Amino acid sequence: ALQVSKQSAQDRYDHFKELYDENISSTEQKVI
Amino acid sequence: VSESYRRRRQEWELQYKQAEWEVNSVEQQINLQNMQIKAANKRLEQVEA
Repeated sequence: ALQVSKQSAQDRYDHFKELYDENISSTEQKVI
Repeated sequence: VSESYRRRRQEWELQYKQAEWEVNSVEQQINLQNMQIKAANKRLEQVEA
């Protein structure tokens, strides 16, 4: 059952890495 | 202003994913105690016998 702990923590690692890291482009920068 | 929508969206979306894995997790208690109770019930065999 505790394989759900790796499910959650892995998804968190993925989410936050994709979130913060290498953010880029006009999708945000459009107004500047 | 168009990004504020996405920003507000994503925290709720990720919290819902949180709830998903949390409910996946809690099954442990269900099976743990099911086993516990069935074994303890059988343990009365030693006493009554």
